Amino acid sequence: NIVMTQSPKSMSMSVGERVTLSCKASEYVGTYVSWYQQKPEQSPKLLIYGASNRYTGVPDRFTGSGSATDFTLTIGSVQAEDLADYHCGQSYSYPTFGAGTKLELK
Amino acid sequence: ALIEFATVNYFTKSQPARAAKIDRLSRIAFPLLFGIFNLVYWATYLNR
Amino acid sequence: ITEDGTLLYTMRLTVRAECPMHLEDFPMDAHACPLKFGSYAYTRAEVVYEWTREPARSV
Amino acid sequence: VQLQQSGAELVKPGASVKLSCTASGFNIKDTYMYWVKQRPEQGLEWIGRIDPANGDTKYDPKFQGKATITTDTFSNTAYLQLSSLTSEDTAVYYCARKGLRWAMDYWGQGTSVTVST
Repeated sequence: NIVMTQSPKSMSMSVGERVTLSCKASEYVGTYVSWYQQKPEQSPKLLIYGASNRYTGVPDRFTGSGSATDFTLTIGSVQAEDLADYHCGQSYSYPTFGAGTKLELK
Repeated sequence: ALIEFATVNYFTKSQPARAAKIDRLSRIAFPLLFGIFNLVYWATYLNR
Repeated sequence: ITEDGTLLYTMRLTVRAECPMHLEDFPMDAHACPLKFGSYAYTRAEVVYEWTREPARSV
Repeated sequence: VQLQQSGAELVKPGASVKLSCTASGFNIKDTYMYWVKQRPEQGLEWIGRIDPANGDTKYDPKFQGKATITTDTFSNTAYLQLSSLTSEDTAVYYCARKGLRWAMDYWGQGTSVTVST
């Protein structure tokens, strides 16, 4: 069973600053870590399929960074509709998701 | 080992005390050093 | 040839690949012999490859 | 392309619920069909997947026997039946199809089940 420790648990950040989230896998997952953006009261939407490959319709302010275990999601100029959860889920084995990070504004 | 024997033979019949001393010392100095080297080699190459 | 067009095409190969080795821990070394296969004359915009089961259960 | 789930269910503890997921815009024989649960304000959890071309279904070890996943290729539907359920699985159930790099690109909408008396 592969577990994905996603960090941090909940962060608060202002508009227009660069932000980074980390997703450390227990075992090996080559580049099969996907990042989903789940807004409240809606269904999760795939942002980054594979490591560092944006899905069709995703702005260029999202960038992925892949490795064997550690993966990173960097957002650049953060807008006002990016207040949602951000789950990381591997697919190298049977898919197991992370706990997610409740993004906040302050 | 060969160099130690050569030194022993060079000092023999002139200073036999030093020859016997270094021979009785090399009867203990070589095996302990080889054991230490074996331990170090195997330990540092099996830990990786 | 399945009735809906889904094809299946298997071959029996004997691949002699290259496994670059760093023999600096000989003979207590560990290797990772790769096997890379891709498409020729067909770029990503035309033919994309994908494993058929969970990537841990394909090979 | 467009996954239409069922509506919310209000089921008594100890019964069986069968949630449906109709795929419109493609054939389910081409891709897999993953079922995901999500407790309120918690992380996503995998239930099981099904290969609609064969019927090969894999489940999470803690969801084996409790849930079952069947299909219907004629109407392009995926069914998830919870055999025996307690009062704890009052979560939101999503239906998703596998994407390009084994991601789940298209998700459903969620049938928020409710277990009470």
